[PDB]
Formats: sequence, C-alpha cells, structure tokens
Amino acid sequence: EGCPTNGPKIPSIATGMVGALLLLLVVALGIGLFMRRRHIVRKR
Amino acid sequence: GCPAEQRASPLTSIISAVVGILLVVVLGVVFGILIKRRQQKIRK
Repeated sequence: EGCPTNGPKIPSIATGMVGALLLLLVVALGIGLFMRRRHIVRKR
Repeated sequence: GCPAEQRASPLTSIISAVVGILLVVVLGVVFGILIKRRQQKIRK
C-alpha cells in the first residue's frame, strides 16, 4: 500500500565491518582462554 | 555516538563472519611464517 519506512540508510551496511571486527575479538578471546586454560603458553 | 539499533539485512551477518574466518586464515599463515623466519630457515 505504501509507507516503506525507508530502508537503505546508515546505519545499515556498516554493521558488516563491525561484525567482522567484533567476532574476531570474541573468537580470539574464546580460543586464547581455552588454549591458555591448559597452561599451554608459547613463551613466558 | 554509536549507530542506532537494527533488526534486518541478514546478508550483513554473513559478510561479517566470512571476513572473520578469512582474516584468521590469512593472519594465521602470515603471522606464522613471519615468526618462523625468525626461528630458522625453512625455505632451504
């Protein structure tokens, strides 16, 4: 009928970059903590 | 300030993830070979 309520307007696609960065930090924290939980250090 | 909330554009979540995995792969081989060279010569 009408009233599309807009759509393609920032924020929108920017989420992509943020998602990649956030995930990277989230994974790195999970993998690093899990790998370190076993006292497995590369150097001290 | 941060970007307003959202609840659409499922194609954004995919691109983000793809970047996370692709980034880890590249950085993994890059960082690994970057440190290895410091250890000893592997390329003959």
